[PDB]
Amino acid sequence: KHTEYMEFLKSVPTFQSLPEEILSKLADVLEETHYENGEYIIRQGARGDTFFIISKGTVNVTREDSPDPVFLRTLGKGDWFGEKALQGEDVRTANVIAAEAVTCLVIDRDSFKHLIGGLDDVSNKAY
Ligand SMILES: Nc1nc2c(ncn2[C@@H]2O[C@@H]3COP(=O)(O)O[C@H]3[C@H]2O)c(=O)[nH]1
Ligand code: NA
Repeated sequence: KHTEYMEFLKSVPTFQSLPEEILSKLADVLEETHYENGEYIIRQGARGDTFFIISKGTVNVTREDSPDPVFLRTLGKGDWFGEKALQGEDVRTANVIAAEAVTCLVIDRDSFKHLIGGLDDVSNKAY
């Protein structure tokens, strides 16, 4: 699966410019987690320490605005989420629910901070 992960990581726009050794270290520390259509992956308001990369399926992002949660957007394979709880405060700013059978590759804070955190595309991420 290490080779499987590495060729997947090389296909994502955000991670293909990273030295191969860093991609190798990521593929060794990530965890594969699976969800079913409608399952909550992330709940707004919880405190989190994990970043997610979608390797299969799609998810729906909703968020209770200041003014009922509002449908925000859909993310699919190759997309990633969960970076906000990893920048500054550790609170999740939105819900992310599985929209079908989903597989996510999960990286914890310890790994994110050393391997992914200094990436322009993710730190300079604006919605
Ligand atoms: N707050 C917010 N999060 C979004 C949006 N679109 C996708 N997300 C993801 O939803 C995630 C919820 O967990 P995080 O707040 O850690 O990180 C968030 C983002 O990666 C959006 O328009 N607003
Ligand atoms: Na934050």
